[PDB]
Amino acid sequence: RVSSGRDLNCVPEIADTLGAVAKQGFDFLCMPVFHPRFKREFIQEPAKNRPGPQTRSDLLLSGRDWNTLIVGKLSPWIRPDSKVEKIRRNSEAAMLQELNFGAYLGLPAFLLPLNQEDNTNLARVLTNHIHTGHHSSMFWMRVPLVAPEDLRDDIIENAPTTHTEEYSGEEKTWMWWHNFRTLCDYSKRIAVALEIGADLPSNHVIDRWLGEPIKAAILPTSIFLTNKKGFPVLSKMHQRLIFRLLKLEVQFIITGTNHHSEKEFCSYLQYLEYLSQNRPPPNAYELFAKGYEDYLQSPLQPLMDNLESQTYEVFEKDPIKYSQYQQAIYKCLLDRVPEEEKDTNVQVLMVLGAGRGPLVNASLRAAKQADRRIKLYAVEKNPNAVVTLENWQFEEWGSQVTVVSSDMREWVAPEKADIIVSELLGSFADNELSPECLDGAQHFLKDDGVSIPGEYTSFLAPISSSKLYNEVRACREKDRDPEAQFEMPYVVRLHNFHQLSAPQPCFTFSHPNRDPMIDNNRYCTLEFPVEVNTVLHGFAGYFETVLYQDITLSIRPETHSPGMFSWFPILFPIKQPITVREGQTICVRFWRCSNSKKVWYEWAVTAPVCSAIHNPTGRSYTIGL
Amino acid sequence: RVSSGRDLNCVPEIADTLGAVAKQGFDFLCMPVFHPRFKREFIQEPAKNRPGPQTRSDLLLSGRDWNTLIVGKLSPWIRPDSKVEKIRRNSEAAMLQELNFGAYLGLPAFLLPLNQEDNTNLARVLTNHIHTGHHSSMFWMRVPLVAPEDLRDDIIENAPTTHTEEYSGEEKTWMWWHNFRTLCDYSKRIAVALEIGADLPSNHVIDRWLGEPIKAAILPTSIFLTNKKGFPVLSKMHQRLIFRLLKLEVQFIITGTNHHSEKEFCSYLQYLEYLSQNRPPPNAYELFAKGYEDYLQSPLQPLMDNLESQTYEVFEKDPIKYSQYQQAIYKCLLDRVPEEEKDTNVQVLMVLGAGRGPLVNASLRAAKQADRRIKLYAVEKNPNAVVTLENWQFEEWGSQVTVVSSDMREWVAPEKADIIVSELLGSFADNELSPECLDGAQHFLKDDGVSIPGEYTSFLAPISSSKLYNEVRACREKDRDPEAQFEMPYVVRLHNFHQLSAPQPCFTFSHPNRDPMIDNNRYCTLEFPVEVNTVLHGFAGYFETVLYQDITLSIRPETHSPGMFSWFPILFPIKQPITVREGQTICVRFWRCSNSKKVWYEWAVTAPVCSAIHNPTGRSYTIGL
Amino acid sequence: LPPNAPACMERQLEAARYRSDGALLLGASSLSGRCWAGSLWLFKDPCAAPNEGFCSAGVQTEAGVADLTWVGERGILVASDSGAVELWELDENETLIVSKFCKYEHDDIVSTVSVLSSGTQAVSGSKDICIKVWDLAQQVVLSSYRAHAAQVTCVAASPHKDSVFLSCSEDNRILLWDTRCPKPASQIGCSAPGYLPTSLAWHPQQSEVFVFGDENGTVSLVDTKSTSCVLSSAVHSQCVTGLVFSPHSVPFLASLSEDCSLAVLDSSLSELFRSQAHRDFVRDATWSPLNHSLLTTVGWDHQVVHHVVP
Amino acid sequence: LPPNAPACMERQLEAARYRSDGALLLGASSLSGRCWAGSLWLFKDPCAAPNEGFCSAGVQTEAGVADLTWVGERGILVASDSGAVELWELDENETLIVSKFCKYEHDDIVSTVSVLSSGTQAVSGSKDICIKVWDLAQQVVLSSYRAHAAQVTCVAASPHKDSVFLSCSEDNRILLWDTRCPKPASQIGCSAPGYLPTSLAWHPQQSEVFVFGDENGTVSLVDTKSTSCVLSSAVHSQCVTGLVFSPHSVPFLASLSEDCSLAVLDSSLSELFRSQAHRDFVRDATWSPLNHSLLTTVGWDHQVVHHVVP
Ligand SMILES: CSC[C@H]1O[C@@H](n2cnc3c(N)ncnc32)[C@H](O)[C@@H]1O
Ligand SMILES: CSC[C@H]1O[C@@H](n2cnc3c(N)ncnc32)[C@H](O)[C@@H]1O
Repeated sequence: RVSSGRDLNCVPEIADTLGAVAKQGFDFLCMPVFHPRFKREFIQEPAKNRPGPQTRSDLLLSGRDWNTLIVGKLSPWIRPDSKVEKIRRNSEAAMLQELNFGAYLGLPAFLLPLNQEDNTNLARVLTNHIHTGHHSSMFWMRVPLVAPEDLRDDIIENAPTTHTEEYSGEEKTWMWWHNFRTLCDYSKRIAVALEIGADLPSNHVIDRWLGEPIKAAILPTSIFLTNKKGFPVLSKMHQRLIFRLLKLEVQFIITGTNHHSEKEFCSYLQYLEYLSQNRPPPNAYELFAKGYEDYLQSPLQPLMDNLESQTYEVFEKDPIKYSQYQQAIYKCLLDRVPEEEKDTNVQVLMVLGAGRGPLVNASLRAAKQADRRIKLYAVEKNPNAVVTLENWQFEEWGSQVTVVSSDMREWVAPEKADIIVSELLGSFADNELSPECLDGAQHFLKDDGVSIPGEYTSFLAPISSSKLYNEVRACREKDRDPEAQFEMPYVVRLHNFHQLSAPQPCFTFSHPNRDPMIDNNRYCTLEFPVEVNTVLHGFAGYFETVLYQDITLSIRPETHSPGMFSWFPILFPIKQPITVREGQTICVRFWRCSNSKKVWYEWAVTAPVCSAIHNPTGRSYTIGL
Repeated sequence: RVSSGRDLNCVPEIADTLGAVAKQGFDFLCMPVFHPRFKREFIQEPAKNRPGPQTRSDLLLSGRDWNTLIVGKLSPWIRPDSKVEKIRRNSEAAMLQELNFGAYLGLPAFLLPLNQEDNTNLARVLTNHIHTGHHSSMFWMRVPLVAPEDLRDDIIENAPTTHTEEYSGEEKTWMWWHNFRTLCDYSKRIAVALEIGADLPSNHVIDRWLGEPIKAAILPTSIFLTNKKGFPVLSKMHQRLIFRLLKLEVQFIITGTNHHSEKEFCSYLQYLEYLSQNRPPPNAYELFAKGYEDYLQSPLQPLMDNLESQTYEVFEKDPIKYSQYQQAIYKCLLDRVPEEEKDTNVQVLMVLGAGRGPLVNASLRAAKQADRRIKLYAVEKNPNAVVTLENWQFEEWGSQVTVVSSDMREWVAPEKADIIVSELLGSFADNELSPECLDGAQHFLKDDGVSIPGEYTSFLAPISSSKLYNEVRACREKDRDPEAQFEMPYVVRLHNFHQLSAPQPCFTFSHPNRDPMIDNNRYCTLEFPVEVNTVLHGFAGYFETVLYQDITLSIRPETHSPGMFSWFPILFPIKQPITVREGQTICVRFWRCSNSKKVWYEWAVTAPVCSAIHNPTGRSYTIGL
Repeated sequence: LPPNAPACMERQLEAARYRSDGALLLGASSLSGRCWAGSLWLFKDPCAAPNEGFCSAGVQTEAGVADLTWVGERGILVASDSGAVELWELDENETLIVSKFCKYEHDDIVSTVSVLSSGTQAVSGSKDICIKVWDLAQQVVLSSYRAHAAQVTCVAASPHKDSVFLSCSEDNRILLWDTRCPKPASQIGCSAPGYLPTSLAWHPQQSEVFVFGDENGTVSLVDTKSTSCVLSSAVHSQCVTGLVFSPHSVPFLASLSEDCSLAVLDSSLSELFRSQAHRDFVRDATWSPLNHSLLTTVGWDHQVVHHVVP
Repeated sequence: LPPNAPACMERQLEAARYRSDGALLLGASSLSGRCWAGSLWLFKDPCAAPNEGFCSAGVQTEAGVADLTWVGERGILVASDSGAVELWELDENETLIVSKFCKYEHDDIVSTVSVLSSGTQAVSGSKDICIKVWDLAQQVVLSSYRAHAAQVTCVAASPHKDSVFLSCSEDNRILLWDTRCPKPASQIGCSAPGYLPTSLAWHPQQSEVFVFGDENGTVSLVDTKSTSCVLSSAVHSQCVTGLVFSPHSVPFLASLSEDCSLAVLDSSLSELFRSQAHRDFVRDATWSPLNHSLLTTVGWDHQVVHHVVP
């Protein structure tokens, strides 16, 4: 349900305070590790020689408490970007001191403010702390949605607040964050503590933060309304944002004094729990996609590789998809055998890549449903899966099904097919080489034969996600090109991201392929109009396929087939993030390239700036033929 | 003098043609490897099955001729970015074919046009050829200063030429180049063949190309004027550009027919030779800097490391610098010993880092010149150099000079100094740790003592050079961070570059250093106004020092000391090039950082975009204490 | 030691305020060690302070004391680390100090308090960026102003005008307030935007002149009438924490800095006196009502120093 | 074989032009192998061609022949790979072919030549992007125009107006020229900017109508009067290399493509005839003066084909 902490800038006794906040139901406490007013001098006598202790003892809590219940806070006097040199130097020394203490204590996290535009020296000092011992602990940069200068009451007679709307200006707080994290070179240890105010800004301002590494949301007691019974509550717009933030599973932090003093402070927390339990629940997909959010996976290559038993089991675990296949064959059978010829006719149906036989069973259910007669071939190159097939056929199918242990491109079939059925499609449709496989099989399809599927189309969309950019970047391996991570696709349940433009079709294939000369190579140019300021990090891929006539399957969000939880989209990274201004077009170029040995994708962004061509000659990523 | 080739698009006999151009004095020939009109079909029968040969035989020249005298040319029908798919495919196949033939032949270079804005697919195909066997051979991208659309006669009644000046537009040809080389990921094999027209554009347009990898300049016979005797000649503005291009040592290519048909074609070449021999000659520095142009070197660390004999020899090879030192001491001696006290007085002069004794000898020449009396200490931690010193002192100096084999920070001196003299300065002044060394020595300087030098200041300037960006990038090593190349300074005779802004002071040190509490750490923010469109690749560093009063040394170009050829500037790279639009400010931030063990620089660009902080905690680069 | 008086005064001396009769009000915080709280002390013999046993009255506050002010002769208004402004009242016998009210209205540390000329109202400033106006008798907030865009460093009520007070913030604003204006705040100061303003003191007689100290140790004299920056001196090597006018007809001005020094300046901002007595931060100054040439400083070195000014 | 006539005709047949009497002019290039040159051939018996021994006259050119045109009945104007336009003259006995002039004025391959209606002037087009106008009798360039911004594909003189000619370029421009205008060129064509224009032919009788072929195999009929794109047909699977009108009162139009096919179209652009005879690129077409139903094609397959059109 909800993980939540209490923010305090006053801790008389660490013992009683921690106990109090536990009693109130808080999972953890954000507090200073040095007294916020206890300014320290490091250079000038005599204050430099101030007798210690400089703070309270580690001995006052268990190591386990320090490790789990305490988030430290930078003292508010610490100003590393001060224009006053002596303040800058004392702040550099104090910041290192407080960070070193948090690391001494084994704190899981530490809060640092981004409360102005220039945090260069603060970033330089934090980067130094990070590059001093490899440690796990998080740095939560406390940034507001709305800068305090843009929140101030219009009560200065000779300094009126600007009522002129400034699109870019209202987004200034995101740029504070972006510049800081860029200077600190996207450290995985540096995340956002997003501070929410009584006045939410424009949606565009909230959307800015979509793909950012938000670990915490800070709710001041101030922003809370009062119900008729005087309980704290939130505006519907505030509530909508909480629902958005619950999907990102952030920790909520309550800051400020009890302004609902008719009642206890658990009242604020009780409200959040109330919103959590009363969120619209997640669909089957969302229960399927449970631990997979932003988890990068290698795309399966069921041609080059032999899939494991449990891989086929997951393919089979989505019955709806096979009901679709059953329906396509059912329809195709009725279109091909008139009711007058039902008992004379018997169509040769060939499953090309039969795995453990779900399409074989769907083909059989389809024939009994159509009340029409079929002979079956089950073709499968994975001899491990042929074992499953041959046990099924001996025990159940009988001689109606001829299991063929062969590559469909090599197989010399005893007779031509009326219908070939296949599930040779990846998350980017042709990325398992369905085109090359079915091309090699089509010589044994009758001149009027049907391929199910008859067609498939890949779709791309530009996406922003600093989170996934960092996940990819983290996939550097020894003994290879240090940037190969970025020149390969990943299957991933894209979660913490922003889709910058509607998906556009990329590559399309049709079966049978009538072309007298056939080329499965492709070159596509796409233009994505972008209506927001953002950073491009990569391209989401999806697919649609026409099984038969109106019966389709899709993972494209606008046309998504129901129940097809089986099946996350693909991600094409780029090496360098690209800034996109509102109103600009992202131009991406994709190639499908081939040898006798290998098929691969190459891609480049040509607008609003050029990237390098990614994966030239399959140097980082190929698909085996 | 001049390396020059002949460009031809007509070669009836390769034998006679090559012989002809040799007789005319050309070093090499640019020609097609397939007949420029011989369009080839790869997909459609029957033209696909055209009987061969597809071109003329390798047997028609020696391997040596192919290797040295022949630059190949892409056939002009080859249009990989054609909007017509069949033309795109045949062009992809033909381009690979012609490139593969040039590689078959061992051609040293191959010409490809950039004659329009979209060369995406052409770049994709060239990148593929480059990623197919590691080969040395160059690709010369033929780009004009002025696009042919902007050169066309104003002779279309209903399509008038725009007489409205467009700053960015007139630079469109550089962007063609930039986008191509970005897509091909700065391959070192890809360079510019710059084509010059009868009408030169604005200087700004020429300046665009300053730091670019120009290997060849193409002069059409068209652009040549005629002298009274009817010889071909060039405008002064054309001539100025040739003088500019001679400094970059490009190969000149003559294209087009003889338009001075009263005379032979060697007349064009004879003109270039005439300009070469009649260029203003290079200063001593330029004769010194001869083979060092854009040669990246490790900055010397004479504290952490013991310099070799020949390193000291090069330091000594510039007498002017020591005459300056002699002058500073001479002056300081007269300011300190009144003519009345000349014979009573005797000043203790200590050379701190005496190397092989040039400052010892300068100190002695200074005392005889001033007719004043000095006792000398020669302090040197390099025991190899102490050998040179102790032979000098035994054989020549005698007991006036006490050689001390010690670190000046550790040495317990028998008496306090009137004057300490040192040459502890690198190309970025404090980069050899003169500050820390002289700080450690100052306890043995009299309360009124003089340090020569008394002051030094480092200067930075933003620079563009795609050439040096590629040199740095090429310095990846195994067993270290794959981007450490970019997080360290290089000493280099910067040659093929553009300085984007006037140098600004960075860090300054003074000796003696009176500060009651001393900090040699620094944080500096610099703002460089930029008046051109460009790409930032790094920062040039220089220094000035005040030896004494008005006597200085400088490698800063505006204040450069005469004869100080001894001494190239420094380069601070950045990992990612940064686009700068005319009128934008480059903001760079530099830190001088320290431990007890190490001193280092960290740096970041904060405008017009943020970089990563470079060299955080000296992870890539440190200077030993 | 008195009944209800702590055995031990916290080390960090925050405030020193003489009453009209010459009795000394002391505020102290515990800014390190296990327990981070504060204390209020009354010394009818000022020379005994800081020694706890020789105190007229003393009490323990839940949290540290950021700022203090006398409310008339028996009242003590407190800026707490807790976000509370608390009202403490002296005893009839003045033998103990009792909490009148403690209101948690500020979302962060209360940094600064001032009593307005009425004596029935006070202004609080906080790190939460808000400035609040207090009805002392009804113990409530009349107004809460988010004028500033960073933590409020100082609030100083006008001597004689109950609607007027200065504020300064790390947003680099000095605000002149009049609660009678529908837009109550007005941005005032030097020609040049300069170093952050740290300390404020109205001229006692001249109702439209004040002085401010900056984070760079500069002290400045300001005429609202000119809205011009009259006079500035570089008095300190560090931040000016406090500025206190003498009770003299032509007042002397006490300047206290984190440079651990006290300076006393003429009305031309020239320096008469300098004391290096403290060996830590100098937190407050109060001139004796009885002898106007006597000035008491307190510091985080726990020293109560009595200066004789020339 | 005749005196001065080569033993062997180069494989790549570039041009076929019937004279008024029915004699056949042949241009050929060597586009592969050791020697990259060309040849000019006269066949008074057209059915003997391409066989060299049965030729009326033949000569060797220094370089390949990109384009050709009859100049009256004894003159041959040549577009050379060398950047030269050369004038070749038939013998009195017409037994040999002799160079009248060879001028190296073009900086790259001369791609295209046309004789203007006067017969004393011609227009050249080149890959160097320039279009030149030639005084044939004084053998000089009257004018040189850089109108285009890419290689010039075709130049075609008006039938009856000595100042008027079309040009087309890979800059996607069709230019209508009149040397009597101070700005001589005018940009003409379809509503839609479309596929690069490759081939041009004026209507023989209608002095303000022409047709153009594109790189996508579309043939288009254009009225300068409408400046509108009247009619277009998809005639070829590849580039339209050439367009030739029949001598008929209502002319038929011969269409030749890199698709190695010939098509013959009515004036409505509908297709009457189609020949797959060639097994390489179809380079030219000339209708017989003698039998207007006879049409000779040449190809890079070295085939001289004689078609009977329905
Ligand atoms: C059910 S997932 C797709 C199935 O097709 C099989 N497959 C993929 N390519 C071929 C091929 N060319 N010939 C036969 N089976 C194939 C795979 O082994 C997998 O079981
Ligand atoms: C002549 S180049 C500078 C000289 O100073 C010497 N040097 C550098 N640092 C020190 C030091 N701390 N003590 C003594 N010699 C030094 C070096 O070995 C070198 O010969």
